[PDB]
Amino acid sequence: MRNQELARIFEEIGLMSEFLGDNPFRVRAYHQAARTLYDLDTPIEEIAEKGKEALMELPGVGPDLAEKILEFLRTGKVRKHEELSRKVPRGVLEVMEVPGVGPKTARLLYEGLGIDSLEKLKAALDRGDLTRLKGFGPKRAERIREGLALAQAAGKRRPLGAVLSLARSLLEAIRALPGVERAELCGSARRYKDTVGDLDFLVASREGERAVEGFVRLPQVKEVYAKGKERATVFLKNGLQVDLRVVPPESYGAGLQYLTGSKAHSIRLRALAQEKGLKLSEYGVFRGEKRIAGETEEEVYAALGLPWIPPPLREDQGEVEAALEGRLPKLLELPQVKGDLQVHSTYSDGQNTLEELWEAAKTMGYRYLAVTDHSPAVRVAGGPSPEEALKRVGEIRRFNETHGPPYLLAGAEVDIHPDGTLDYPDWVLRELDLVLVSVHSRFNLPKADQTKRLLKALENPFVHVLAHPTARLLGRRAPIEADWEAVFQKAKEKGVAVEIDGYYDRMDLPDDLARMAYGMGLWISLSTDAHQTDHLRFMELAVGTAQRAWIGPERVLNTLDYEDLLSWLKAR
DNA sequence: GCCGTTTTCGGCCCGACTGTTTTCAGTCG
Ligand SMILES: Nc1nc2c(ncn2[C@H]2CC[C@@H](COP(=O)(O)OP(=O)(O)OP(=O)(O)O)O2)c(=O)[nH]1
Ligand SMILES: [Mg+2]
Ligand SMILES: [Mg+2]
Ligand SMILES: [Zn+2]
Repeated sequence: MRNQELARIFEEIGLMSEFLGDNPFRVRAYHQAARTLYDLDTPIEEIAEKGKEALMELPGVGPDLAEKILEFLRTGKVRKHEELSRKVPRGVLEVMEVPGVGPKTARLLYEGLGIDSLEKLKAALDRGDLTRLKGFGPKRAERIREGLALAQAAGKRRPLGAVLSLARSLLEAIRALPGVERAELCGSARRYKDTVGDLDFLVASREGERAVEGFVRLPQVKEVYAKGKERATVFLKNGLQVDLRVVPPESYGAGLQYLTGSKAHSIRLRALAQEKGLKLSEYGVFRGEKRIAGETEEEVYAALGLPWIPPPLREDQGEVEAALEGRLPKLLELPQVKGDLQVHSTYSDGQNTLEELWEAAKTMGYRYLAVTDHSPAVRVAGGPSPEEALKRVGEIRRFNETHGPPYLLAGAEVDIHPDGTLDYPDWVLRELDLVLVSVHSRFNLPKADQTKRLLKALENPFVHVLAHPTARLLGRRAPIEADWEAVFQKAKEKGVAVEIDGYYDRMDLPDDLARMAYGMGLWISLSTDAHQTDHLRFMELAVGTAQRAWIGPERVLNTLDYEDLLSWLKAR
């Protein structure tokens, strides 16, 4: 991938232009193209390999954001970006990333106190300079200090799974606040986006001041950036930004739509409303002053001539077009999943025994659970050897016969060597119920080699699932360089399923690689990669990722019952 | 700079919070 650089490059063209006072809509052309490319997990040049007049087609991208890309790879750099660089100091971009700052304030600060970096800004307030500026007051200076200090505690975006459980605690607390008729977790959290920038809570209330004052009073709250009658922005005792939005109960449905987004999806709907002479806000759909919809989401979407769109689809990735023409995808649902196909145990890196896993699986209402432990490669040991994997399969057999349902499947997560060979001999793989293969080494391999390595792993006829394929770690490590079309092509042809690993720091396949695979007709496997019984609660996230990728119950191994899973497995 | 089951040109989402703004601009979701 190289989206991460080019996402920053347009983001910079937009910001430098925004500083120079450019056409705001041209500015927004870049900002959007920045957001979609960074969110794009399928490598861009793999899509750009066919660009040309078909680059005029991509997503949120037109002809002008193409000849610049024609230029980009032809010459390594876009003149527009370089032209803007000469007019706008590199450090002013950093200053206007500070929440509350923006173009006009960054410019005033530059021409006023010559501030052109965070380091300089930091010095300016500590010294107390901005409280002297002509127009920039002492109150407006405290505003900057807030935003400057509050940008730091909230470091990176956080994986959804890292904050999920906390989010539900806060939700249950907000539902118990006086004045709160009804509350819900919206924003990116509700769309199951693999990472979040904050947590966005909507509240139905008729005494909104009470609820906001009640919300900020929660013990996890550390600071308050902004606080009004209807909304508040706060940061927790751990850095995580949390926003509250209050709306009257009559507009609850329009409030859910508003706070759930995405921005881009929301803008499609409002733009649509304009075509039909209507207005869409948080308060409802309106024809003139007459509110035609608001109480619920269903009827709000109906007001725009649309069926209800599930939150995970709301990324303006074709869900609106598919809603107009009445062909929304049928989506997987959590109760349809009848087991977890990658959990670990005390046999290797897990914290749990078979009894502990079985008990956890039964409690959740699972039909089965695959106990897949690491191959020797994880440590490179010689005893634990391949010999005693048979006794492990034997021990799990007797466990099933004595306990009954749910059933433990004897599995294994087998390392893929740098050449594509597997960490376990074939006779060991032959007698395993579930065989997962995955990469835990040599990530910097060139695209072509990493493809060959993966392809040879798929030629092994005992392989059932290709586990967390990209090998990424959210915040720690990028995806491996690989031609994923060829890899999914091969896996399909060999009947191997691709894994959506719901473990909080993996979330791999990502939504849009998952949507690609499933679109090609591949089978899918869902797991949590659990090392403690807590982790089994991540199935929700793999499902949500499945949902984001327009994936239904068809060709998903977890929706099969115990018997049908074994058939599928026993028939290689 | 994108973009068209009412458009290939003329628009481009809508409203809350903050500050020194006496009538609204800046920045944000
Ligand atoms: N109409 C409209 N809605 C917006 C705009 N910006 C944000 N929203 C809505 C959509 C989602 C909701 C929360 O905004 P966030 O900034 O939290 O974005 P998010 O979608 O939750 O993602 P993130 O994980 O980055 O927070 O507010 C906008 O410019 N216009
Ligand atoms: Mg959010
Ligand atoms: Mg937010
Ligand atoms: Zn693994």
